[PDB]
Amino acid sequence: MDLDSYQIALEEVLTWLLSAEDTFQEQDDISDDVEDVKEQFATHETFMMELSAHQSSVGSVLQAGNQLMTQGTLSDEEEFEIQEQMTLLNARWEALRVESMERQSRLHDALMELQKKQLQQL
Ligand SMILES: [Mg+2]
Repeated sequence: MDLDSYQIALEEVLTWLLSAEDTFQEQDDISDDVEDVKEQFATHETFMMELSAHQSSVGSVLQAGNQLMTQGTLSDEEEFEIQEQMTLLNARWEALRVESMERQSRLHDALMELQKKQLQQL
């Protein structure tokens, strides 16, 4: 019942996370040209908006797993399954969050740098 609904919500999250990881992995290196950097930067900001919008769902699933585990109604096998799912979900969410943020910093700095290199050639 609450096991079932946790499992449906975990599948929704993980389906979306696997693809967001793949998309992240497939974004190209930061381009040396300011018009290409604009588009990479613009693409990644939209991605960061996507991450943010999914953050409560990740936390919501992690909270549901935690409640199922503390409440005591589940088998030992199911608990080992849930604990491993929560541990890995949390590590994947966090890896993607850190790497995406680093990517955002680099694109921000690249775009500001390339723009200002245009400006000082007035
Ligand atoms: Mg943002």
